[PDB]
Amino acid sequence: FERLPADVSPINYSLCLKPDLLDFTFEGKLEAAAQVRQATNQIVMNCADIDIITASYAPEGDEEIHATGFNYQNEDEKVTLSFPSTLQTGTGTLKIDFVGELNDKMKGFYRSKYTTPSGEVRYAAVTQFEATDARRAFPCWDEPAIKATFDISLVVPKDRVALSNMNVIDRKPYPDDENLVEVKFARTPVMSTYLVAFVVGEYDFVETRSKDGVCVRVYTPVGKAEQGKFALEVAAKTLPFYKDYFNVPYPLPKIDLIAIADFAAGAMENWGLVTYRETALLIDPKNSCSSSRQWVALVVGHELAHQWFGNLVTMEWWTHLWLNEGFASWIEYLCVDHCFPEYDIWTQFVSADYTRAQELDALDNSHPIEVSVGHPSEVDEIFDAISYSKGASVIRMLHDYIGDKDFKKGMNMYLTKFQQKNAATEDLWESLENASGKPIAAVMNTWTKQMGFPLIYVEAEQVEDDRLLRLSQKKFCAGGAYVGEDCPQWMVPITISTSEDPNQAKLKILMDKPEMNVVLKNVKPDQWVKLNLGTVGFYRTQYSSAMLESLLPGIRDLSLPPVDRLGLQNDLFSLARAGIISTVEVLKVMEAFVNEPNYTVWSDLSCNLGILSTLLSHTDFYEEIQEFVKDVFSPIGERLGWDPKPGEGHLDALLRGLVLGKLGKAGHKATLEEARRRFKDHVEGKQILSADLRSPVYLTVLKHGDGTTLDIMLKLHKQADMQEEKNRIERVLGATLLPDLIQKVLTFALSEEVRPQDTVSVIGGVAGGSKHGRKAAWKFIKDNWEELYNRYQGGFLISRLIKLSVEGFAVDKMAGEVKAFFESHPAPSAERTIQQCCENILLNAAWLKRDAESIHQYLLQRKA
Amino acid sequence: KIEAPALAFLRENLRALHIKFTDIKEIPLWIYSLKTLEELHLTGNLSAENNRYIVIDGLRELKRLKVLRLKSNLSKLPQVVTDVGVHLQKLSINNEGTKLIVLNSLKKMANLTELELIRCDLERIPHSIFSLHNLQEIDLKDNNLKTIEEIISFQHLHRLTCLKLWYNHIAYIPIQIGNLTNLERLYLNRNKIEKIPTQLFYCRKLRYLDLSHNNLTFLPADIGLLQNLQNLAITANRIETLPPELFQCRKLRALHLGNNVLQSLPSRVGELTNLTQIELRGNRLECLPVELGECPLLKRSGLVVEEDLFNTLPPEVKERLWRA
Amino acid sequence: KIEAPALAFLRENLRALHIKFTDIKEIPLWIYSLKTLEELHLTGNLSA
Amino acid sequence: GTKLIVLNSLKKMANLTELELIRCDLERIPHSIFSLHNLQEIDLKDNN
Repeated sequence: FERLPADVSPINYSLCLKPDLLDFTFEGKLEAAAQVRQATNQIVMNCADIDIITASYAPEGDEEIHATGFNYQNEDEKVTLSFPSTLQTGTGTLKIDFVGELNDKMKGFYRSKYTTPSGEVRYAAVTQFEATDARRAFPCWDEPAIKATFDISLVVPKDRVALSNMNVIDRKPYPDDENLVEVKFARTPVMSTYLVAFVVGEYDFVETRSKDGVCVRVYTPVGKAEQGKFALEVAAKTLPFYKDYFNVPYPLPKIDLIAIADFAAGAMENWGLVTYRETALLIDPKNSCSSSRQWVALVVGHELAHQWFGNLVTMEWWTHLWLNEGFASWIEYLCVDHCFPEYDIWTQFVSADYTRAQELDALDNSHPIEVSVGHPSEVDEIFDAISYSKGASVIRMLHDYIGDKDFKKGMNMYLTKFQQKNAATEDLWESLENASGKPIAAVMNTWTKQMGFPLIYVEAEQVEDDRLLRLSQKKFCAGGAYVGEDCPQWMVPITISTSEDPNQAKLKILMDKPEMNVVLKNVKPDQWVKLNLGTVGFYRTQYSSAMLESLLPGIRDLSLPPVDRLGLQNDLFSLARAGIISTVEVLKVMEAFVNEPNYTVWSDLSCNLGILSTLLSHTDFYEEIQEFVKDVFSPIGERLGWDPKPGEGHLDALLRGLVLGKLGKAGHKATLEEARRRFKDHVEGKQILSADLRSPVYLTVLKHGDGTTLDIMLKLHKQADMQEEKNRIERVLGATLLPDLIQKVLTFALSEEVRPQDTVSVIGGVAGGSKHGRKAAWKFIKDNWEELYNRYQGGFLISRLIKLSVEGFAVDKMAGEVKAFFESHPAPSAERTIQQCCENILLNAAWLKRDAESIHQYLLQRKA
Repeated sequence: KIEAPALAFLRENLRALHIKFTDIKEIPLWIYSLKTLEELHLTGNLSAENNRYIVIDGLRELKRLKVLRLKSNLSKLPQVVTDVGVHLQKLSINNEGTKLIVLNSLKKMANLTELELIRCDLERIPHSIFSLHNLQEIDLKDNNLKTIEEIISFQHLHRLTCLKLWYNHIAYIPIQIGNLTNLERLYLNRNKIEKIPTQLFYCRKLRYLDLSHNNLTFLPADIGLLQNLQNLAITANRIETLPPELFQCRKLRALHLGNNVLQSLPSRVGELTNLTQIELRGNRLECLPVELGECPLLKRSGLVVEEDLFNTLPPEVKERLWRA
Repeated sequence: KIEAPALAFLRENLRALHIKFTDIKEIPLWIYSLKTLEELHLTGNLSA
Repeated sequence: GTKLIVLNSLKKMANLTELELIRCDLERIPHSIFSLHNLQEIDLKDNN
């Protein structure tokens, strides 16, 4: 919070760091050449774990003055190296012989567990400095604003492999002992301290030169080179993509992409040795599907994006941290768009983060992305899924509003401006404004100021060939009634798109005002003009009834892009609470999905319709909505059939799984009978089908199954060995409905605690199995609150559990009941989410009281 | 091998245990069933030669324990003791020359209030002790401390009352002691201390001082500046002259002077009304002042002097001391 | 082990009962047959 | 030295007027005791 006095600015580092395995200890020299701008007798070194042996400062050429200061502000992770004499001004060198250790808390310079092919459960030395962690490994100026060059040199056993930021330039012998050698790397360029990384372990060499010439390399343990080959190709394709993209050379002559056994942090951007989780990076050709390859391509390109935004121009302070990830995230998608065009990634991208962006802002705790930071500890709770998703959405907004070439020029100018120098978010806005001319900062300042996304009451005025209307900017509310005490209007650059060309927006306005007018040349009397374009604008366009009817034929067929169709589908479900008609219109858009083949549309449609079905518990008539689901799924179930069909992709496999599961949720008689048939065939072993179909088959058969099938399911789980297969089996067997069966499966969920920390997902499945059974399970976990809390001590797992358990509630009285339950049961880590869910429940109740009864009448029109 | 009813009764009554042994298995198992234990002391090598601590894990259930002793030559501090030290108070650790690695494990202990690393051969301050915020009495005895500047970090602590350095090889005393204020009973005897700066004397809360068995040559007048001293000892030191200003300080219950140099006790000894015991051996003295009898709580046995110097006193004063 | 007239005498006369057991079987079953009992300071390993 | 949970059971004994959890290690005041109004003596000795 206090930052540092910063009396001395580091220049160069010389770190003869020596890890000591089998003792988990650490030695070093820490010879730092720096400049003492402030004439002070005291030196501030932020560092926590290190125990300084000796320190000595020699200014320029004269003799050193040793050290007479060791004030250990342990709580502040600070150390004061006071000296008897003044240090005035000049360039000096501080040599600090010290000691540290490989922590087991997987922080700073820790030791990770890895297993050789034979076993031996040995340990390796690994690094990660996310925030205030570099100082724990070895004392420096742990400040992003502080920038200096480093010369990392390692003292490593010769059998062990060692990698660092730069390329190896020397492999000298170690004079004291010949079982280990001194590896000296090249001098790093100007970079931040938290970006320093060096690892030591046992891996194997897999190199691949790039078109530019840089050897992108991976070091999987046990030489599982094959596992790490697809990512090599992805990197070798996307790095030159960056090079030709912004015409800036890669900083490090060497780039490495090593993976670590149970990294426990997922990934971390570093200067040329970006570390990964083993599961995230390596890919067994026979133990993976194309979606996993898509995910690994996404993650491998994300850190390569971080190599440019980040390393080259680090954020001035953690307040701007949101950018360094957020912007990069969007960049990464664009990269894959240029790498695997067959992988249409924007389609799932809209469903990947944009959905929780939309749903999370609707609720409370929607704090603006840019929150002032003074202490790096605040990073943890200023951080959430919003910080990633909304940041990526707004940066993609900016790219669209600026244009591809103009954004290119702005990024190139910004990189060339403050290369190796800390820059603020305002500096990026200034550079973008210099490139384009239109004021980006005039919108970014408000984007930092307020919190959320607006709404528009569109209109309809087709004067000959001019479809003019009045966009009305106002704040959005989950219920619909926004607070609006301040100025709720925004200046979102909603980029309208002409629907004649699905990808090309012939008409597109950079509208940024609460009120405005339109200028266009209409092509067709029903042009079904698409406001926004593929939900590039992070926003919740509210179309009028005339607009919905005009675009209805566009969504009946495949003329509208699938991204537009899914965005509209998600918008209507959210706008059931705020916009009028709701269910009635909802039904009409359902009609369009008689012809939708897109998988992601079916996935988010199933999410929405399951939300409705669970939400309609209190007013019952599930048979009516399930019948409507059957009406929707008739052509889809026919086209997909039941059995695997020739020409089916992995996306088609997900299609068959979802359609079968939701058809069983509806409870079709013939579908249920066939599912029972295949259940019998599999349990007998006469015909065992794919697990992908099998798990939804379990869900369907137990949707109308007795206890014997439940016992058979438990048995099959017992002989089953594949962990996620058993997890799927448990979560789908949580979907029994009979009250005695639901009580029994609750007690069996107490029995199904076998899965390590997957018990949370099992009990989430059992909670989501029924609707009134969900309330019974809520009472059950009330009776087992202490068991759940002793299984999970304030983790994200328990917050996900409680959110899943209470998401289906729409009664204010028991909303207050569960609120009091949580008040008597403080869970601070999940605390925010707690009230979030509570408010959600209230909204749910309101939404029910808005339309549920009239829904009956709509069904009376459906069957008529 | 206690029987079950006696085991239960002992579980409900025993307070202190002192286990000494040679072989690891020698330690009884049933002692871990004890639940009202607070004082535990271990003597005999706990080293199980890697994969150790399997016996010691019973300390997990000894949640009522308050003070623990490890005289077993541990190369590393156990994880079990750090786990149980949440509620623990005293780590009397004796390594008999074995080098012990702190490995920041003491940071877990917060309720701890007394720490003693005896013969553990740290050679330096652990730098993890400063994390503790409830420590009051710290003892580093026989650990080959050469330079001890890190003691400045003690100014962060606020419950500290006694700093113990019974045996070491400290040469120069850091001036940064002046920042320390709350310490009272510094015992830094038996050290290669050539001189004492006024920086120690900027402190005002000093009750007990042990500047003995060192290479001190002269005493600064600032000892008299201290106004809370009770017991002082400059034994086995090359003290040529005793400054009269030291005698300004009152409440001096005892005052050790042994193996000193030729001196001359000032008559200002009369302003030692609180003196009860004093030694004047090993130093070349010839005429003890009559004002020695002025002391009201001074006993014949209390004043330890050679017989001849005892004789140089006036005979009536000798009688007064004898009858005391 | 106890005899029926003794059970009766305990029934109209016993007020408080102390029990400490090393094992479960040490607890007599007839202790519950008491009715005027008002205090029972049991001790042992009744966790069972 | 072992942990115990009230599990809302304490609210049932309306006649209870004196409660203590000796070495029961609750680390938290139970909410069940609040609804009961007859208590006069309360001890939470050695519960961390």
